[PDB]
Amino acid sequence: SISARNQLKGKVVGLKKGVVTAEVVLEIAGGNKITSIISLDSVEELGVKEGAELTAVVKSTDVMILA
Amino acid sequence: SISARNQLKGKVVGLKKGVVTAEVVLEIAGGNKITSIISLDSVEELGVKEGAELTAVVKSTDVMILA
Amino acid sequence: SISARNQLKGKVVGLKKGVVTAEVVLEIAGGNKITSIISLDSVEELGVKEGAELTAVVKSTDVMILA
Amino acid sequence: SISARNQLKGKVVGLKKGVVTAEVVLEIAGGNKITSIISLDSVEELGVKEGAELTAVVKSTDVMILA
Amino acid sequence: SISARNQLKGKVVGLKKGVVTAEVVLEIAGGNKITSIISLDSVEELGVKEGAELTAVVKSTDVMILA
Amino acid sequence: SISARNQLKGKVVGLKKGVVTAEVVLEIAGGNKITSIISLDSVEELGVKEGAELTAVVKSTDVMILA
Ligand SMILES: [Cl-]
Ligand SMILES: [Cl-]
Ligand SMILES: [Cl-]
Ligand SMILES: [Cl-]
Ligand SMILES: [Cl-]
Ligand SMILES: [Cl-]
Ligand SMILES: [Cl-]
Ligand SMILES: [Cl-]
Ligand SMILES: [Cl-]
Ligand SMILES: [Mg+2]
Ligand SMILES: [Mg+2]
Repeated sequence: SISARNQLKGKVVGLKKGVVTAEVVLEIAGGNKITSIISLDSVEELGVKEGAELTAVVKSTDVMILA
Repeated sequence: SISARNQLKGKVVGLKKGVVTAEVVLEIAGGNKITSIISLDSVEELGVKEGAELTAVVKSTDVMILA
Repeated sequence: SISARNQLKGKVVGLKKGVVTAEVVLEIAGGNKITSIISLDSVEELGVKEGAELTAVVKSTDVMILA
Repeated sequence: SISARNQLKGKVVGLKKGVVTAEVVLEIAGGNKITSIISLDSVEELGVKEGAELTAVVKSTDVMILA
Repeated sequence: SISARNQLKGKVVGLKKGVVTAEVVLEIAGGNKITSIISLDSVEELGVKEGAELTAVVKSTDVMILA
Repeated sequence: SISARNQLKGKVVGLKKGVVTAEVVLEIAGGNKITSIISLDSVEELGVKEGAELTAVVKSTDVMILA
């Protein structure tokens, strides 16, 4: 459990591993998708796998707002 | 359109203006909220106000995963 | 057409595809080069290729200022 | 030198100070402008003021592409 | 349990509040200091104050290398 | 030499090269580790290698604070 303001729970629906990074796609409430690129080491350490229930976290200063 | 893979449509449910930045809270589908800190100039340009329909845009490399 | 304050129009002069990401190099006005690392999926979806006229976009909070 | 691939020399054409941050607008070559939100402490350390010659530094993973 | 590979424990040695954000300086092990600009909301939720033990969390793609 | 507020000197203890990016792990004072993902081009241009003494740099707005 953490205090971060932006926490979106979802289910992993896609995982593509590279050499240094990995792309994780999560389906969140309503069904919308969140895509994350993290280190491959983290995928392994956190045991990220298709179907896993995980949470996407984003610092507020990284959220752009467009029309 | 734009390369950022996370484009979440939502409505403004919170707005706090500073002098250089502003904090905007959007309610997206499924009831999740996402908070953004952006420049006050962008707030003015988009006419951000309570109820406005806007899009939160996040690069995949800015999304962390919490297990 | 977007409202983002930082928009730099340029021509793709370099493209290197990885497994998860891709590196895109744009020559902007005057000749300055801008390098972007985006997801490979975006390269494909946006149809990014050598010679294409595209625009680089950057959130203001990601711009460091040095001497 | 530094790893950030985007190092854009420019002159300060806009400056707005907050208490924690500041907004700095640089005019780079070819007439493009780039806006940055940085800590007020950095503004003071660099002596940021209108006309100052500074460098905007952006990591490639923070550059989005708009097609 | 979070993917960000940089998790640096430290104590608060500086705190400056704005209206939307706050600047927090943490002294980590070995005497290094790290400065963060975060939302004022987070400062209040974590009870940030001088001496507080907190963790600075940084995504690997946000770390530049200077040679 | 640069003015950036966050500069953490360290020794490269890990290096993994991908096609577009590379993962650099630095042991900083106290012995703790900082992980950076930069472009492969930069590794080559800066001559980054195991054992090298380098400095990690982070913009303050990219530093999240957690309990
Ligand atoms: Cl895979
Ligand atoms: Cl993206
Ligand atoms: Cl911004
Ligand atoms: Cl290629
Ligand atoms: Cl870079
Ligand atoms: Cl900053
Ligand atoms: Cl990371
Ligand atoms: Cl924040
Ligand atoms: Cl290697
Ligand atoms: Mg980033
Ligand atoms: Mg950022």
